[PDB]
Amino acid sequence: PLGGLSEAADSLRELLRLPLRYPRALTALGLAVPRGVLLAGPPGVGKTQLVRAVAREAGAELLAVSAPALQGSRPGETEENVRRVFQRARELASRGPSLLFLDEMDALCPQRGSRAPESRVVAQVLTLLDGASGDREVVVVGATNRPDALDPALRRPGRFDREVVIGTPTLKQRKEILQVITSKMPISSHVDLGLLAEMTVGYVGADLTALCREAAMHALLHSEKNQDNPVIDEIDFLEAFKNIQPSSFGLMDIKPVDWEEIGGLEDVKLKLKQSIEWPLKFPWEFVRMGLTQPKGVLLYGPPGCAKTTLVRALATSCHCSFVSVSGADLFSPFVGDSEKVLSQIFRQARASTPAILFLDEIDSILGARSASKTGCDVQERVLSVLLNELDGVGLKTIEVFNRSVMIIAATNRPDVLDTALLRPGRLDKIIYIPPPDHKGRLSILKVCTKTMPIGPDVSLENLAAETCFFSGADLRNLCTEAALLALQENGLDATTVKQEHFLKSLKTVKPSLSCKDLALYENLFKKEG
Amino acid sequence: KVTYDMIGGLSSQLKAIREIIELPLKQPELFKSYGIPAPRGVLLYGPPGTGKTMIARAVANEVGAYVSVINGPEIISKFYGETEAKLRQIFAEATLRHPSIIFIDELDALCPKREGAQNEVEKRVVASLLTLMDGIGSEVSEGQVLVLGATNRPHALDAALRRPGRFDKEIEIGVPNAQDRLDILQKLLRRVPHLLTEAELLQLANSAHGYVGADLKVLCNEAGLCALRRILKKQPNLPDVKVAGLVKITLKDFLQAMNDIRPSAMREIAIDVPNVSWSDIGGLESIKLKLEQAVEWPLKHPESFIRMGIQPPKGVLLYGPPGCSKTMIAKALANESGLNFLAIKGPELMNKYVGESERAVRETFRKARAVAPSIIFFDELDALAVERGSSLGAGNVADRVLAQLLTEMDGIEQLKDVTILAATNRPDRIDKALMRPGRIDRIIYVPLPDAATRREIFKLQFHSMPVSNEVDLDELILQTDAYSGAEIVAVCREAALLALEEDIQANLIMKRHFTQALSTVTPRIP
Amino acid sequence: RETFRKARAVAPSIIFFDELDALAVERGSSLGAGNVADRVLAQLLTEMDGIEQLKDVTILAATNRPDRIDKALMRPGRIDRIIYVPLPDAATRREIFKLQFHSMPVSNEVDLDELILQTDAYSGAEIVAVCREAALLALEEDIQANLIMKRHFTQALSTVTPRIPESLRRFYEDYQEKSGLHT
Repeated sequence: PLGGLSEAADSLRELLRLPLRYPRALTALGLAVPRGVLLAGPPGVGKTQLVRAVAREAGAELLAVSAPALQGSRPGETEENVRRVFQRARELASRGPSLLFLDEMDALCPQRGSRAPESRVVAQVLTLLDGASGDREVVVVGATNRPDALDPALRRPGRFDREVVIGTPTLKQRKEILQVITSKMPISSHVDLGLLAEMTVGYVGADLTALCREAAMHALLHSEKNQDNPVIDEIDFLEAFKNIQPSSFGLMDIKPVDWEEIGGLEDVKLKLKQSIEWPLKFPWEFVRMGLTQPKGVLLYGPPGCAKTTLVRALATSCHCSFVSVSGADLFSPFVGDSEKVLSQIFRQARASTPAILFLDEIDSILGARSASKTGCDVQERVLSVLLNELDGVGLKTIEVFNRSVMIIAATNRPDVLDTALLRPGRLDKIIYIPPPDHKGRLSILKVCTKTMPIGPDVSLENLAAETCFFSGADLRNLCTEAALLALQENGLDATTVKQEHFLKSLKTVKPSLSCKDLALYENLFKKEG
Repeated sequence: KVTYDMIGGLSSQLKAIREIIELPLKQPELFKSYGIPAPRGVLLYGPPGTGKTMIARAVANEVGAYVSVINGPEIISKFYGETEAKLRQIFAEATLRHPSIIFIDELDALCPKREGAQNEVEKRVVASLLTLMDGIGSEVSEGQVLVLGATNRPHALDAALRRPGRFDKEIEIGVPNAQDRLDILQKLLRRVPHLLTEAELLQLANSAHGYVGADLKVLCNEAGLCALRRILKKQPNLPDVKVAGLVKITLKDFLQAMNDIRPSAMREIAIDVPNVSWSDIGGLESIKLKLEQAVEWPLKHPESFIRMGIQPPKGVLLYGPPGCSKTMIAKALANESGLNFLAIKGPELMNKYVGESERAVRETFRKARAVAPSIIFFDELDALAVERGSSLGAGNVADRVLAQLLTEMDGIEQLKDVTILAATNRPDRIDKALMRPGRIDRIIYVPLPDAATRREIFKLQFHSMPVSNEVDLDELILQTDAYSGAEIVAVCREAALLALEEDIQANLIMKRHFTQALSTVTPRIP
Repeated sequence: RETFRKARAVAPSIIFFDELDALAVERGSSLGAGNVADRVLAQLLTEMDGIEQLKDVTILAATNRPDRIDKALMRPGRIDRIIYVPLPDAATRREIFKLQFHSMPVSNEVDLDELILQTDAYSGAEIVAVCREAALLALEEDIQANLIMKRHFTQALSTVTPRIPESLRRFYEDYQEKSGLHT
């Protein structure tokens, strides 16, 4: 089955179905449906299997010809082979759904600066498709890995433009596909498939297949008695996973967090509530109230407050679709792709049109402008494409369809970023996040400690009095280490914890949150406005 | 003419590939019994000369079925078709020879990446190779036709090959080890008249650091030629009729032929269980205890202490003043608990190798995972973990290599039974971004040694240095406080130097020696 | 360049400028950045030169700190007529309030007088933000209330501070007094 693929499966179902699931004379009513799509991603996971399955679900000829099996030694035979296949597709259009499936177009497309015959090949298949446009039921699915690998000249409108990625290896789909694979394999009954799954970060389905493969392989190897029924044990499974190569590689944090895992600065909490989530009720609120929605807000606090936690809690308290934007997710070794993934995630926001998009630590996402004057050009290119795309606007004038994503950013070095970002019209609100006061310290200690083994001797208020210049993470690591001391030292197998260990751990973690740095931070990024 | 025994050591992967190759051919019914595809493309990888070709020929002997060695660049002829159609003929014969196996040498030449392959003939012939491979799936062909392979560099390969049904079994074979060094020595010298002894061979192998199979062949052959040279230099009127048998190799041959050898040991990955121990430097029991806790417990105790499962952290940074025998302690724990130690020192990383630095990082991490019960390590990582921004000519690489390092480590779960140890002596130097918890959390401070550690180390020295009993240890103890282990052993070295410098044939380090030593030394504790 | 070309092509038209001081940070400060700046300013002069060619093709600009410009634009002939935009008087403030109330359902406890009183040293758009935030405060009173209460307005007035000191107006009027032509 289409394990871990049914969502992309059905999206592509409707998309490619639109010309096929419904007749043509309506197109003849003055409409030209796009024809020819792209499936980009690591294959073997089911891409082939899924295109099979969907041509089935609609009812269509699974003409699963492998275009890599058409290479020619002399220019001209290749074009005749393509004539053969595309003509059979044409007679298929003469009969019904010509669901031509041609894989690995990029190997048939070495991009510019390459030799000549690629030109003949691509132009000739272009003739084929542009002519068969006249025919009634001509559709092709180029199956590759990355769209960038294909011919640029094959990405025009009225050409291969409807492109979709293979399924990103999600947890849910991971479990689905493990079960689907083993649905024909005699794995052991007791299987904590979720454990192995969460071990298999970044591992696409096919990787998981292969992993199970070698697992059962060594199972059969180091066992000989039950030659037919293997209890393919989770131990051999684990060891195989260990042996296996790591994965080759917009990850939304599935982890939900509420307003309880966070205390202090409830003023800023209510502010975020003001300028972000009330917009949900907006379609009638500003009506009886006037004021519009501020496009962009920028929350700034000292590095160490883990603002990301607050952002994720916000994303939790709204149910709105959420995607994250991080530099580590961004800094891939492909120059010119950062802008691309930016556009991609914004397009996804448009897709799940109610969308909240987070721009973390943008000083990392966008470094300095003119500090290193030799390698900071593509960064300004991302700057330009950002300043362009950040213009999400609508009718919004005196029922309403609230099709308007929202963008929120946060960082620690705003004095580094490009000043035009803060443009009234792009980022029309900025909020401050001071490190907690005595009360905030007390509260965040209380809430971070509500699961550690507490003893009847501690007095959090004293730490609060003395744990000044402490970040959230500071206090969290502090109570952590102190618990460790208490437990190990006294109770090798313990029950309680004493405050003495916190007192001792104080110096162990040197709090370098100098109040002068606080004043510097504040003055800088309050004049940043 | 080369049985498997003749192959220098590495018996483990030998047996592995042995079964993995024979049994498919024997009974595909065993694979099909557990619903298993017959693995088609095996591939070995490692630095050159290591035995790639040796393994090839030796299995070509042991098979009992067809083998068709195909050397890589030999097929490279720019005449189109010839390469692919020649492959076609190979595979047709492969069909007719149903129980068989095909190997390709220097396969990296055939599959350079599109960024490396500045010829597109490469890309199309790669395509044809893929076609072939998938075409082998003919049911009559199943269980009979099989694929081999080996490279100079698995990195120089192409992604299109390790895809399913094409290449899965990526076996690693690289630098041999101590027992393997001795093994390959014995295997080479199997049929040579030699003037060598057991312990001589032991210490010789001990002197070997980076050598490789064919390289050691060169070595022993050159030692034999040096012995022949010595023989014919004693008397020069000796034809080979009176010299071809008497000549045998002593150590001197080995040394002479050795000092002119660079055994490809410039940048490798040593799985080198060291010789250090707790006993080598004791004391600071609480520190080693907390450390072995943080490294070992998260598999046993927080398992039995998931009860209050606050968090078992992974990244440790347990550091104080410099010179306090830190890295010594690192190696100590590493060998005592029984893990395969690795190392990447910050300074030794201070290279302009764009990406190649991060490349070494990734490869090291992968080797670690391959030897999963183990401990990765860093020494003075602040060398490339410098305070960000201050070095615009050397830190611009530092930020990105650190980000790559992240990209790897960030498998907190890939970090299951795998820990990390960076190193420095200035906590302010460290960047709290790399301390946003999740990756590197727990921290210890290793303070200055104490009187207990002082008398410990002094006992060690007097156990390792002939000293005069009149110099009571407690005098030092009364004057050696606020010192460091490194400084203290330097003190002992200097006292020995004085003892030998006054009398060049003395045998007892007297009081005046230690006195003037103190005069020459100081607690450099700025 | 293409700007001026199109301007000519659509001759009955008006070029506009704003925040001139941005490009008008004087050279030498940034060694590698002000270069394009001075090139641009030079080419700007080179374009405007066609004043005859600018056959009744007027140029309007405005900025905040007019000093920061080069007098190459304030040299006589090209940009000579100058006007300081006076801060809004009471009537202007009341008009701003009218244009604000004409888009939000407000209560009847309004009183334009003391509003205009406690809105001096502010700018119009800032006062728009003030009434906007007061509407936000009423929304905080109830997610489905109707009319904003002027007590919450006074609360907002307390919250909002005039980040513009009268010293700025002093400097404005001083420059006005100590500059070239006004009419």
